[PDB]
Amino acid sequence: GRPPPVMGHAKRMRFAGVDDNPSVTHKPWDTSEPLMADYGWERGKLPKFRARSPFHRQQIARRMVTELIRKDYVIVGGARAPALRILADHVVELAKAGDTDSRQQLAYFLHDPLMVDKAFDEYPRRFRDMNAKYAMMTRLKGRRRSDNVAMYFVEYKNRDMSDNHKGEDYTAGPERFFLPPRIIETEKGIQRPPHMQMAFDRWASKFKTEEFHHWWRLRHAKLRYWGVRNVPHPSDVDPLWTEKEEEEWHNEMLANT
Amino acid sequence: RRFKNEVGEIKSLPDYKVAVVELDSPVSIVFKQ
Amino acid sequence: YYRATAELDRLRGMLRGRARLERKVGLKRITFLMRTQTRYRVEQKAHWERAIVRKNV
Amino acid sequence: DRWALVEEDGVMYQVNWKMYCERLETELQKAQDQLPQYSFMMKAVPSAWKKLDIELSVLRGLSVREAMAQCKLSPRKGHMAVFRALEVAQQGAEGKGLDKEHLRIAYITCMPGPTDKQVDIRSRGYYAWKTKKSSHLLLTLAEDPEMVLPDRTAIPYASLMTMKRA
Amino acid sequence: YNSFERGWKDKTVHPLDRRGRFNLDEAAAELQLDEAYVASLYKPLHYTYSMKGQRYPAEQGRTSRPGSLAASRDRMFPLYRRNYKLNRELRVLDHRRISTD
Amino acid sequence: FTYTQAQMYARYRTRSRFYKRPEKMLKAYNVSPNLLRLPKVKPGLLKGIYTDEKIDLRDRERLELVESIRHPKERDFYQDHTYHNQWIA
Amino acid sequence: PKRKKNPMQLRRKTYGLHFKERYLKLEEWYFCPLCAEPKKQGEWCRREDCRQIKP
RNA sequence: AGUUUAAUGUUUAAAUAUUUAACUAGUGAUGGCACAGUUGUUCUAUAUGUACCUAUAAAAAAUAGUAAAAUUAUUUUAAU
RNA sequence: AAUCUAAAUAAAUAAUAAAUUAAAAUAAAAAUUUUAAAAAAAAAAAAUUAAAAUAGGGCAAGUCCUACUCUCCUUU
Ligand SMILES: [Mg+2]
Ligand SMILES: [Zn+2]
Repeated sequence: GRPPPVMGHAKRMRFAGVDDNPSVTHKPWDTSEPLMADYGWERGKLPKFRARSPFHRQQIARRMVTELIRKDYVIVGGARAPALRILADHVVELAKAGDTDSRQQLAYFLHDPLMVDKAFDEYPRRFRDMNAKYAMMTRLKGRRRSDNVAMYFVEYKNRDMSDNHKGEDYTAGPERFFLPPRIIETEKGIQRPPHMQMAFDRWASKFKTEEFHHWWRLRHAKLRYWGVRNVPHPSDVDPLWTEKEEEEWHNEMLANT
Repeated sequence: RRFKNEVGEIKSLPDYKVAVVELDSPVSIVFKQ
Repeated sequence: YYRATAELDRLRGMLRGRARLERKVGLKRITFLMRTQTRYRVEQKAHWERAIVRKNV
Repeated sequence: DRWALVEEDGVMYQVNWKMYCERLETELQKAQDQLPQYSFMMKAVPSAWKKLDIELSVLRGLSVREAMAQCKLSPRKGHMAVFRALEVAQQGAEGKGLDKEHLRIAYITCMPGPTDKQVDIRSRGYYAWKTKKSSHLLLTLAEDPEMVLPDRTAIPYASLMTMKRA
Repeated sequence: YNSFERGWKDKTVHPLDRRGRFNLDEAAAELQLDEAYVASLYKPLHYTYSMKGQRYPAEQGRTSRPGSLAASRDRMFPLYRRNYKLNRELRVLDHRRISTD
Repeated sequence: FTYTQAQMYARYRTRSRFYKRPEKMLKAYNVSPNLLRLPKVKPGLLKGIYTDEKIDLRDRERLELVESIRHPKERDFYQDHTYHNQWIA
Repeated sequence: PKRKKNPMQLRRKTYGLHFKERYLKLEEWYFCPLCAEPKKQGEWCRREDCRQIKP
């Protein structure tokens, strides 16, 4: 009647209209805000995928955004995908604006500085003409073997207008995880921005040692102490990277020779 | 050294005493294949 | 006390589910359902059955 | 010499036994392989019978081209165990001469099998033995002669009621 | 996890600490600190000095199996062999330093 | 169950059997009673359980196939040791 | 549970549309023209062709 | 920041743990070895002396018909 | 507001005479009612079944343990 039929506060449900009514409480019912920690099943909130704490959920929002920017595809699982694609349309809403307010409002959010150095360069060039829906949420078919969580393949939109991921292939992951991704043979004649591909091998440099080949050997002992089925013994885990795989790459840096 | 023979009794060999001697001028053995 | 098992042991074949599988519940059922027939039959079936014949004629 | 009695003319004959059971084991074998069937048992399928078996009764009576499909999709374990057979069994069935295409699943039954006993340690000094269960999987690929393998290349029924009329 | 199926793999090994590739002995030469010692700083102190420590059992290496030879804890983990010169030189008191008579 | 609006007789070898599994008939003095009458033909052919391949996942061959099946969540422990000291005879 | 259940009690379990719809339902599928593998609709591979134009 | 309370836990992560209140100043005391069962020890509560002090361990056939639980073989042939 | 899904996987516990009856109403007869009879007609909650453990009684035979003018040894 004169007061609202259901007074100040009551949680309707998932899948419920706004039913605007005179009230003191504040409801957004709109989420145009970029890089926002408003996780929930309401309208003005992006889907809150499950996590231990709204902090630790924010920590999952960091390493899943800084890994979509780093490599333009992340095979994310479940309610993180609808929660990530809205964070890929925000990063571009952060990378397009450009002002040094935004470049920090992403610097506060990314675990690594080289990313906020990338996101502001390729994306204004890439998405100069696209104005929304920058992330494509294509669902992979085989539900995870570890639980029936679904697996969507959120990838940024057009890469043929990119500068870092020009003609890369993502039909399969890199062989050893420190190896750069396979390239479409029709555009094999592509070179990269140096600051991207000289800082990568700076990172990929630690797995080409033997101290990591010991941490690799070792880890396979942990996963057996914690018994994880199908883990080869650390006695037959011959290294990822090796001297035979050294000779190609030092001679694949013929540019600096 | 210890082990289980195919039968099953733990047949532990006698114990010994590694003694890493340290000669002055190094020694070696050749094996032609 | 002798439960005539070998006289009922092969006749659980026409009881229903749980009685057929297990024996100490299979007998207990039939050695009751049998024990009530031959009590229904001696003292109660006639003065019912001979009333259908009277209701007919 | 042990004799096993067989009747030939209404009277029974004290025929030798070693030659009589070698006539069975060749006949029963020849009376079984000349059939359009292929029975194949996978054992120690690591799953209990309650679970594994109820996920079979969906497959009992399906073409193997369908059974190998309905298996690869469902994330269950029962459907991945049988699909391990339907690629090995038909891999052996095609040797027996059995068709690769027209082959059916006649009987796909679960067989209760070895059950380990694991110690479990409940709270407050009580123990209750968890028994890691394992089953056996009996599978009889039979051959249906006139089975028409239905064409599966149209999106299930997006071919209609989603596409406009005409 | 760019896996699409998590496991003992495709768990991105270091989603931080991007400043990889440290040449310890090379850097240890600049500091003049006994190259064998410096590398020991960067592994759990169980592994180098004579300290009480907890080892995983696979790490211990198995007896000669029918499938695999006797894989000793050393020949699979060389840089984890304790260096008892470096222990004694640093951690234990030598007869010399207290010899009074 | 199953039933496609069709009275297929039921769930075949499944729902009822899993209720009271039959006790195993033990041998007296290791004797099999009717051994001296039944033929010697291999039992694969006697009652009818005649199988072309009895693939056995309890084998060192198929250890890869077993580990292909079990769920990643099905953690198995004591891979590289055993709680009971194996060196006690 | 103050009583054990005969099969006719365990069997009523298998009649509601909860058992049936959870276990005993076949999935509708078809052959992915690109991968030739069985597939459900709305799901695709991790592969350029399967990912640009949804098979 | 490990201890007079309270919540949780209630075959529990625990045959006493999580969180928490209270308390906290020991030159006089978690602690060298020493006392042992008709008995040690006790700032004494019939408390404890190896996870119910009715000590454990060991050896008996104690008693239990004096309302405990049981006591194994159908087709019968004299009653209360 | 927060954290604590379903499903997929692994698979234990108390309890268990049975159930196709269980409901519901009414009388009962020793009892609280439960029966008998008549007459009807998936998930949460704890009203009933034993939702409880175990405390609370008092009686019987048995043993225990403590106490003092009246019973009695081994007694220092
Ligand atoms: Mg009569
Ligand atoms: Zn595909």
